[PDB]
Amino acid sequence: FKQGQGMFSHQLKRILNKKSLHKYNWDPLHMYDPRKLVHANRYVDHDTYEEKYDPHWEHNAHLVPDQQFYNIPVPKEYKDAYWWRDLQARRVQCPTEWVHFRMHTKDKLKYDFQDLAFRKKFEYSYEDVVANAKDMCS
Amino acid sequence: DAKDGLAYVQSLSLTSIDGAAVLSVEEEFPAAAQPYAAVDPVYQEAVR
Amino acid sequence: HKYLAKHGMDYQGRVPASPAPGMYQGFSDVHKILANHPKPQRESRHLPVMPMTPRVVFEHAQ
Amino acid sequence: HAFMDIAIGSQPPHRVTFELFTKRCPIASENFLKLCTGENVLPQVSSIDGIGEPSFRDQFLPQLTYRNTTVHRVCKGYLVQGGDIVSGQGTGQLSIYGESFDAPEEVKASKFDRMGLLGTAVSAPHLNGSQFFILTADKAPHLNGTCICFGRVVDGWTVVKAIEAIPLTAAGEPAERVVVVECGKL
Amino acid sequence: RFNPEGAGLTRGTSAYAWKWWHTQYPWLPNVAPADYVPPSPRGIRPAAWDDEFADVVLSMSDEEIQSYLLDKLTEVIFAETQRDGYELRRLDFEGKPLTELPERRIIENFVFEEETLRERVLDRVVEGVFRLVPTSTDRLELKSVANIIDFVLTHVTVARKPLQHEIPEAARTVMRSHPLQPQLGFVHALPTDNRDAVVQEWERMHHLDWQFGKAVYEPRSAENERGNLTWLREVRHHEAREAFQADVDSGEARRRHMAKIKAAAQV
Amino acid sequence: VISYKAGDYHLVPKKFTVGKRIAVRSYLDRNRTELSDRTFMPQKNWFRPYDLQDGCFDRDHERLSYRFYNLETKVIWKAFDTPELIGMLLHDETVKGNSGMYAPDMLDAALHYTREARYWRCIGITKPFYDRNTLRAHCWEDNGLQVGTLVMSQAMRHALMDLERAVRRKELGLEPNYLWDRWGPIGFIDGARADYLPRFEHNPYVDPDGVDVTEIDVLPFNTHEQIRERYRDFIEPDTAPFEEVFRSPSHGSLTTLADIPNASVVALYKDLKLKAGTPVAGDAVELAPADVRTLFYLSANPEWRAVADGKASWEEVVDAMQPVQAELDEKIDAARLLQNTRHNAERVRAFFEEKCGFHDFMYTPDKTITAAVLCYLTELRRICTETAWGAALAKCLTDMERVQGMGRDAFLVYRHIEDAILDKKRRLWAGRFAGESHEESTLDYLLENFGR
Amino acid sequence: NRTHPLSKLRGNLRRNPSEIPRVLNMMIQGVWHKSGNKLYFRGGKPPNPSTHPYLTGEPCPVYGWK
Repeated sequence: FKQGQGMFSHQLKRILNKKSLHKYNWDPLHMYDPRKLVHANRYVDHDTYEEKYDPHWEHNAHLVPDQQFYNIPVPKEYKDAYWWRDLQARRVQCPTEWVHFRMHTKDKLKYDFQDLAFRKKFEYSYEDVVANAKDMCS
Repeated sequence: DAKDGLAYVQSLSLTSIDGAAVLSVEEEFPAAAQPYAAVDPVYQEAVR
Repeated sequence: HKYLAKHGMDYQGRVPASPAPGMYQGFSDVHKILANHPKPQRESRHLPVMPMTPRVVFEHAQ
Repeated sequence: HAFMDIAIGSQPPHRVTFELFTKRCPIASENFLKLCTGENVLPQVSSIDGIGEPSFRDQFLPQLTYRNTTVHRVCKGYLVQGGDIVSGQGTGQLSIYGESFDAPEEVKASKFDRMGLLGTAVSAPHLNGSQFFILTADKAPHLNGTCICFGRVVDGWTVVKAIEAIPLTAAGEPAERVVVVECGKL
Repeated sequence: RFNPEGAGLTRGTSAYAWKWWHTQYPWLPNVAPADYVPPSPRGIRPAAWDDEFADVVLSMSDEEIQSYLLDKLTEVIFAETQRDGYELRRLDFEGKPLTELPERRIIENFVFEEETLRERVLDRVVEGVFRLVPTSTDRLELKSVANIIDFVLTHVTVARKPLQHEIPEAARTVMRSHPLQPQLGFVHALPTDNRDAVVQEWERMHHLDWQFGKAVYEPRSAENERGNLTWLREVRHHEAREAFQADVDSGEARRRHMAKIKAAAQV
Repeated sequence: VISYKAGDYHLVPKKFTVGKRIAVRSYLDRNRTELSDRTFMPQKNWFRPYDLQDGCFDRDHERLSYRFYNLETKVIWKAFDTPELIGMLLHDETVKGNSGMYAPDMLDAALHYTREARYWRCIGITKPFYDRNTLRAHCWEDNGLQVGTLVMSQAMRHALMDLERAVRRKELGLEPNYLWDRWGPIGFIDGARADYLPRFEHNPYVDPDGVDVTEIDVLPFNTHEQIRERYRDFIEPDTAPFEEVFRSPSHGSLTTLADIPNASVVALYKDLKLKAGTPVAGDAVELAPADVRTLFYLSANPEWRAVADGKASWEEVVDAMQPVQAELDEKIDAARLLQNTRHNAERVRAFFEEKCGFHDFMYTPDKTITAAVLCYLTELRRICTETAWGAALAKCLTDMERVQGMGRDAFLVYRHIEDAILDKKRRLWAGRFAGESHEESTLDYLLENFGR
Repeated sequence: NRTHPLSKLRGNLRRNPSEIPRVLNMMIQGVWHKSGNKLYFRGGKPPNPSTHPYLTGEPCPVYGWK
């Protein structure tokens, strides 16, 4: 007496296999807002009551990355609160079951694997492997 | 982080850094026409 | 409970039906905290209008 | 020519006479007269048909006159900016021509090389509104193709050099409210 | 199944409380209209309270005025209000009123509801003593000794002229030319706890304040100097800066710096 | 040295802790027996601080664009929902700091809508404003392009039927029992089930007199003009019987045997009324005529005037050699006018009980009420616009600034009228709770005594 | 109500993985309003939310749409 043997139960078992879009939305740093730290360690000048332009600040600044912002700059002392986002931006942006081609084969060597950034190393082309191994006359 | 660079670095009167034999102490002046849009977080955050 | 407090008596009369405009204003699905009556009104004096709940419209459709 | 009276808080008004470059730049300069001359008036009351049929109701809406405006952004040693009919904080631009206007000939042909010059205040060249600014620092080379120089203050420079010396409160605003009491034409 | 207007509900939540269990909606805490701003020490004084009264009242602080209000309210009640009919102080063997005025609890739970009682207090304490004037919609909830105290303690806190940060000139040029300047941006580094005010304040159901890496940061203007590592950690670093600064004063820095380039030239 | 005996600082204040260790509190240790004072004592509130928002009004338009969008628009509403509290918010917005609340303009718009919001309340409009900007009685039958043809919702074309059926009746010569003149603030004053207007087609209003009204009837009465003349006689309230009662001393509560000196002055009123031409002594506590009662208030507060005329050994002399303060009875009646209809939703309804003779306000049909408001706002304008003491008196909220401008002695007067009104309420409230008969014993005996 | 990119108006044609369970239940189930009439989908050919004309404006009571 089940119900709904009809076509809608014949599509909804075939069209839903379509793989939705994946965007590695990395975690939002709610409590530690990173962009409100551009104002940390800023000499307020007693004329305009605004932050003086410190030329040193930008050197003790640790650009914490972001998705909606290129690279938010934060002073060095407050760098460690963002330890997860610097581990999520360096990450590769897909569940590593999709990029398992790199981790088990002999691509274990031909790839940067620092904190799961499965990005190819440098690799000479074949025009160069012989350009570098004939010029040596090897 | 001062406007007195060129006149100071020549006060030393460098002549060597153990291999250098410094050839010229010219001043770059790369602050020329720097837009406030280079230090303003309200702007630089709009570009970035 | 509002006549007894303000008048010192039992009401001793037939209570008006059709709740006064302005009563049960935070309630949303009254229908029980009432008779099946409609949500009374706003606290206004505009002529009574049925708040066309999905129910009232169905009765029109009957 | 045109005037403008400046009230620095509890201090009296003072005439600031602007010689508008009505010749080279017509649009942005005639935008100044219509804004100073008190040219757009719309007095209404709700009872007598103010609300019912007309549906104009645009008199609860930025009024397009410099009357009772402010002088908000004052950069000491640099300039004195002021005049906005939309937001008290200095943001937003209003004009005779809607929200704003760009005039291609009138923006490229600008040169800010005199003191006391009077230009427009832009968020970008495509945007010119009621916001003017009176240049106090003598030369302005970085302001060449940005905005329009539609006139200069002809006298009464005492105030634009007395406004500039008014202290900034915490808010980046002058410590005491500089108000534009009443404007007009000369 | 909810009942809004249920005389429980803490009176802030009558929509958010449909969700939450029967066991948790009575306790949901009072927070704010979420648009009510803190009482602000702005300068807007009631239209006609005036000075002399303001100059006197403003002298009293908001515990110097809450205290006065409690005494007056116990005096307004147990006055015309109580002596007029009931009695509010326990009597002895013969029937003499042991204590002078009521006990502080009876006043706390006392509810100025009946119009005859509210007008008997509001013209005397909030209009008479304080020369404040309450709106109609606030006169509704202005019916308790607890609320009478707060209504005053907002409209008198919005009266103290906002403290005027005015500095002289002769001292101003000191803090400018002085070598050691303040960094002064740290307040933002502080971690944000922004969320629904109820879910943020339900957690502080008890002294969850200093607990689990939280801290009620009240801006501190002076620091204890004893045992304060981060204070001695720099008062020596400072005394190591005044000592290095001594060279540049005399000129042994320039020498000891000019001795490097003559060590680093002939090599 | 710094003494320390150990077992002193716990590192946590001794409340939040067990001997050592901070203790846990989780809304399950707590009972529901606290938090049960809420049934009478209301929870704490955040009273917003009153602001004259001129600090937010740095320029002009933002100040005159909330005059309408926020102040006036709260009157069009209150001129629609409850026109009696339309004097309450006029106080609410002026206690909050606004300027022109009692200005000669806000009133002459408040009275404008109050006058007309009636004739589009009987038309069937349920919301006075269509959108943020315009009124719903100005939605023209095109999208917005029609001249004046009002977009008549089904509710209206059933409100315009009940009006037309009331016309045909008095066009047949019968009594036009208009349905919505039994409609008051509680709904049908007759205690009947309210007839809701988008009336079902299986519950058509039936009058056993053979009156025909249908859709073919009201569709031509589209625009605003051809109803203000056709149903003129019903949408318009009547202002005649209320024309001047607010400009007249009436104290519905106060009785002849009620005065601040409860006997001394009324002993004079009995003394003048036995040695009199047409003499009548007072035992009947029945209320004397209104205007002679306010005389004693003008003759009982000031021990100046208590003796100033007590010397007078004749009837009309006391009753008429005091017209000089009878020139003061309006400046006090302007006070007992404001402060009465001002503060609470209740003070106003109790006020109209005295003056316009509403026995119960809650049952007087809206036609009778909107009039009294229209006849009350029509005399707020008189006070604000005609005489100079009217403005400041309106903008005065406390007594301290109230006493100053207008008659200091005139304020001595009615603050013993109000104190006498409220003390009459003291008689009712404390009247209930003074009969004590309880005990362990007599509460037992009061059963059998209750048995027969 | 599909909507045009430029149009500030917001429509409920989402395609987030959290919102497709209800966007199908509109196209195949349809809505049975508590007033007795079946809404958005009442018959045979299930609508194509992505080929709807764009949402032009919120409905008003007096007229149809502002």
